[PDB]
Amino acid sequence: SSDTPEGVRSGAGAVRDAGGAFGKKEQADEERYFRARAREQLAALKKHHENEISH
Amino acid sequence: ESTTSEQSARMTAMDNASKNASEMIDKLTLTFNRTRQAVITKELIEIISGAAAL
Amino acid sequence: FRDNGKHALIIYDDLSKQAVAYRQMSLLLRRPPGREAYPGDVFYLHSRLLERAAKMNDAFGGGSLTALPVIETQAGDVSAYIPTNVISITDGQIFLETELFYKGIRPAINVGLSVSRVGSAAQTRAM
Amino acid sequence: EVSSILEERILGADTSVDLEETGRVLSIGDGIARVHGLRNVQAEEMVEFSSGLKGMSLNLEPDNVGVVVFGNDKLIKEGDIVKRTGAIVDVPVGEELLGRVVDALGNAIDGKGPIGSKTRRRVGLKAPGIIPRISVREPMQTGIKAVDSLVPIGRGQRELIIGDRQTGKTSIAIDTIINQKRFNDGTDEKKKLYCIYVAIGQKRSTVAQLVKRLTDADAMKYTIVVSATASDAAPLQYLAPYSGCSMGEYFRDNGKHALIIYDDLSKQAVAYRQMSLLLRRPPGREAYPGDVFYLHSRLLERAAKMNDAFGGGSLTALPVIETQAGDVSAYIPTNVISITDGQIFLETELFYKGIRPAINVGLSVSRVGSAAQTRAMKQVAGTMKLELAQYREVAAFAQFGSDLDAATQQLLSRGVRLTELLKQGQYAPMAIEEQVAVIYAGVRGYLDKLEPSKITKFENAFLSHVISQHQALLGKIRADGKISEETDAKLKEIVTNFLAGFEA
Amino acid sequence: ATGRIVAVIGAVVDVQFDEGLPPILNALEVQGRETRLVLEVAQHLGESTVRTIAMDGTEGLVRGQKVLDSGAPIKIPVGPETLGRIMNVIGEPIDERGPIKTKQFAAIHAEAPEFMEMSVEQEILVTGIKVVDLLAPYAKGGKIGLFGGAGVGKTVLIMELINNVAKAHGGYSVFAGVGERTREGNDLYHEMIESGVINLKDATSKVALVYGQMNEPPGARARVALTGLTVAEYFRDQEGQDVLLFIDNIFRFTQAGSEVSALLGRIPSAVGYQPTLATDMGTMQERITTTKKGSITSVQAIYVPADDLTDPAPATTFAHLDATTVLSRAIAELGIYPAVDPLDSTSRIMDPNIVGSEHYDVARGVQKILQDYKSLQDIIAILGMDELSEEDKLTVSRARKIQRFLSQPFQVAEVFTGHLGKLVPLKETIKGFQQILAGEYDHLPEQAFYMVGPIEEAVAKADKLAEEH
Ligand SMILES: Nc1ncnc2c1ncn2[C@@H]1O[C@H](COP(=O)(O)OP(=O)(O)OP(=O)(O)O)[C@@H](O)[C@H]1O
Ligand SMILES: Nc1ncnc2c1ncn2[C@@H]1O[C@H](COP(=O)(O)OP(=O)(O)O)[C@@H](O)[C@H]1O
Ligand SMILES: [Mg+2]
Ligand SMILES: [Mg+2]
Repeated sequence: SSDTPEGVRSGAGAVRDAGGAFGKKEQADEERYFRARAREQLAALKKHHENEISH
Repeated sequence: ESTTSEQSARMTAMDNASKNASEMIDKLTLTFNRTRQAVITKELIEIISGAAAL
Repeated sequence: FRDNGKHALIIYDDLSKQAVAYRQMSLLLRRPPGREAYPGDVFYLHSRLLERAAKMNDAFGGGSLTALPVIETQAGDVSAYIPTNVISITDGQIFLETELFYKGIRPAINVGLSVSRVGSAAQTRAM
Repeated sequence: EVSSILEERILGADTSVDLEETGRVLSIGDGIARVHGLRNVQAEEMVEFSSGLKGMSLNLEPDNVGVVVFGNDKLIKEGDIVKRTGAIVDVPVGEELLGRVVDALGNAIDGKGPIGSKTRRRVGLKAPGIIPRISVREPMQTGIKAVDSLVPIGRGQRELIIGDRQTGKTSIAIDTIINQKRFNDGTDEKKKLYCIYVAIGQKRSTVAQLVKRLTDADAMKYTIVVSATASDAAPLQYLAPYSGCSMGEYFRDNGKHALIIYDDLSKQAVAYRQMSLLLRRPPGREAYPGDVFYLHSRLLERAAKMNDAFGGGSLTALPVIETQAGDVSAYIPTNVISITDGQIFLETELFYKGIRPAINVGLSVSRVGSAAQTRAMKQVAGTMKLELAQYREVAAFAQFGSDLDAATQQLLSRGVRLTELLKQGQYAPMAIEEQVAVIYAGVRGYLDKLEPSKITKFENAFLSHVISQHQALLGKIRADGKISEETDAKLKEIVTNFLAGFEA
Repeated sequence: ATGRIVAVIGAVVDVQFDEGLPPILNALEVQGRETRLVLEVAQHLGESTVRTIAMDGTEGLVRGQKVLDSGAPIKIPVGPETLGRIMNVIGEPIDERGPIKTKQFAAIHAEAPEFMEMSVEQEILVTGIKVVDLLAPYAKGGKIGLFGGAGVGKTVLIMELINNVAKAHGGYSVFAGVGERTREGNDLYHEMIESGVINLKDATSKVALVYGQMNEPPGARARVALTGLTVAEYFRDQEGQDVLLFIDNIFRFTQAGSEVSALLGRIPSAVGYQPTLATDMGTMQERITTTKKGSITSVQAIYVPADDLTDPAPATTFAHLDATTVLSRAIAELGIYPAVDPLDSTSRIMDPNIVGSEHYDVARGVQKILQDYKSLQDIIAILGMDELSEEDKLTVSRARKIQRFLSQPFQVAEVFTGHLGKLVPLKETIKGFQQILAGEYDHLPEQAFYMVGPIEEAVAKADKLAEEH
């Protein structure tokens, strides 16, 4: 099919638009990884010394 | 030894994941081609039946 | 009931067979069939039924009328001809999914997709 | 003296009486009149009603005749008088049309004045046969670095610009009109080119923006624009492709050269389908009639490269076709693909990844081949086409590749830097002598140490250098045509002198 | 000239005359009804027999009712007096406040202006929405389109531009509502009295309204949009002011002509539309233009049927629009609101000679990092997030902050959200996006940009989340 202009060819971003098993396995892996980065970037954001003097 | 045992099994397990994804890719190509013909056939009947009853 | 103060509620179960039976009644009158042999005005069929379910004000009585039409879909296709004419008429949706049924949540309601206009936030004060 | 010219016209007007072959109207509706009478009308003959509209009789039936209307049917009442003109449709043609805006029937819409053309020509003529043609050899210069390198166009070839909506299909065919200014003000008579642009079903404000773009670049003194817009009637978007080839065949018949652009042909098959199904013709696939292949074939076959015994003229045709969701396997995207020679396939994915103009060279072909390139461009681009084709094999290893062979790391290194040479801003068409120098800087190996983000800044710096400081080398590739051994060494120290002290 | 009724099938009534035949596109008054029923002529059939379309219902019609003729098409009343009034298709007032008393009557069927009556100048009209002003700027006197499916926000986004643009505007404004819910024509009459745009006590109103909704017969949902842009043609032509025009919905102009078609005797085309689809669309859309006598900004909502932009009704309006704002359900189901697709919205003035070279290299810098984010999701589905390199763990985290920063809390969506209405200016939208791309905010989590205004509130919201650990 794909070895001609006529046949169907796949583009970029076609695993998420399908919405199947691999399309759901990708959304819950971008969220369970960038949930821990909202922990380490928020715990180290409390280490401002001027806020502690106000505390 | 363990980084050779691991790097050879990554070679095999990524090889059967491209055979099973190419075995699956021909079976959906036939169903795509039956369904592509069946839609040109179906919407051709609706135009003919619309003109004949008129 | 709506013109005389009181309140009512009506359920159409269902509105798909009200169009399979309007197709056949209109084919035999020798009228030309349209898409999927449905007549040309199966939008004007439903859009004058569900447009009378109003809610009136105190200068005209204050009574209301609430509908709950039912639509049957063929194997999850919510993109067919009749299941999309009504979706652009109603105010909300309750998408029952058969994938949720056999897993064990009953009433199987896809809460991610079941949207509704809340109605000027007239839910209640406690919930 | 405004009163004098008005009194001049009405004494110069012809008020003479004649005969006619009239016939009353039976039933007017949706733009299809049925006329009873008119016993001696030919097929496809122009008639004219009582109000002032004109009509072309397509169906010659036994008891009536089906005539489409060039206007709106609110002025046609049942019981009118349909007079006969006695002639098939004809357009004015000549040299006087150059620099005007015309509709599908040759009237003037720009309001400068009426056309002073003394000749007249039919729109239903035939193509030349097999004998008056000759093979295509001269180059047609577009000015795009990716077209003239990999998918060339000769002077008589038909090349299809196919792609989706909003991907620069009109912009590729609007700087090809601008680029021929450098020949059209000079002396060499056999290198000039004349451009025609046909707009089929666009809004009036868009055409009014495109004439001003071609007025700014001083490129409306050799261009004609034929506008059949969206508001105009359904048959006026059918004549307008055949009303432009009849103006592009006057330059082919008289030893000159020409160019024509149909923008676009996928809105002519729709304006013709409406005329068919209102005349009750048997439908077919996607409700198109049985002769939509015969509609597009006899329009594109009129583009030909004539030989020296007939004049040596030419006609080049570029049709635009809009696909839907990139499916070229539809009805009309497969008719026009099998007629023409090669396609230029503009994708939408490459347009947002930075590649502008977004020409996919994996699917674009041209079957005149390398026989339409000059000797200078042919020598460097023959290796570039092989170099880019080896890159597209290994493009899928770039996202995670560091553990590969040094040849494969080299094949990625040249493919990225050859791509940056192919990008080009809008309304900046180059010359072939400047094009061959930039490709020569890349295909030799003079860029594999420069950083891939700097390839654009290096190129704009290098081009402004060689215009002012090496003008006598870009006159010995323009006039020579080929690149010799003397110019091979002379170009060799130039890109080594500039690359040495560059970063400042 | 009287005539009789000889056939009634559906909404198509056949009328046989005897001595005087009225031309096509006229008005015929049915004598014998208590209401007013107007018939519009559509075809001729020979032997003095026309075939009409009815503006109201056809119940209670009998073969033999004497029908008068007008001699002219549907002439609605027009002028300055029609401001602050709701009116019908044929010009009757349905606000129940009395007769519209004006001096000018104007037919709804008229020609298009010629080629030497077009204007050519372009501008930029600032709105205050972050997705719209950055990647697809709107223009003064330019036709704007709002695409998308059912239930993604076409009516709210067209309710937002009456909130921002229409009160700061000098001239008047016209709202034509074609084939939508009759409830939502009452939440406009009651959200424009309490904001003082419609005034019920004196002569200082600034908005007219024309309504034909989805309870009407299908001959009346296809002549209301021609009645909207007839009032809006009076202000542009007979006066000189700058007019706006809001139309929702416009897919119900095409669909309402695909229902009366098969009874008029026409073979259907592709998927079910009429054969004259792209001609009467292009006959209405050539009157909504900027001429040398005025200027009409126009925003239009365009329903796309069942999320398919290759349907023949939405995919032929693209030739008549300058700025397209394609909404999407794949963005709206993430929580990103307004769900505008950045890689599918265009404009004709995204041009570094018009918006300057600083705005231009920011717009394409956003689309390039979003499109390169799309091709990276295909790898994470098999590999995972952590097995990637450190260089493309950064272009994801820069892209996810650009997705979330585009979402802005609207003003008229307060009852959905409870959040407050923000309005970011144009000079701040560019400077917000230069700093996420250059890397000046790599020390914040993703949640600090969700539903904020300018970039100043993105760090104030960052610290307030920190203290609750
Ligand atoms: N080489 C280029 N680099 C950057 N932008 C470009 C280039 N060529 C065209 N564009 C932009 O792309 C936009 C649309 O291009 P164009 O109108 O040529 O596409 P089209 O597909 O022919 O349009 P239509 O779909 O209306 O036929 C224009 O705004 C133009 O500014
Ligand atoms: N500012 C907003 N952002 C995102 N979604 C919204 C907004 N306002 C309304 N919506 C959602 O859009 C849906 C449909 O709203 P509306 O625009 O009235 O319908 P439609 O676009 O179909 O005409 C509602 O369910 C609501 O949840
Ligand atoms: Mg274009
Ligand atoms: Mg709506």
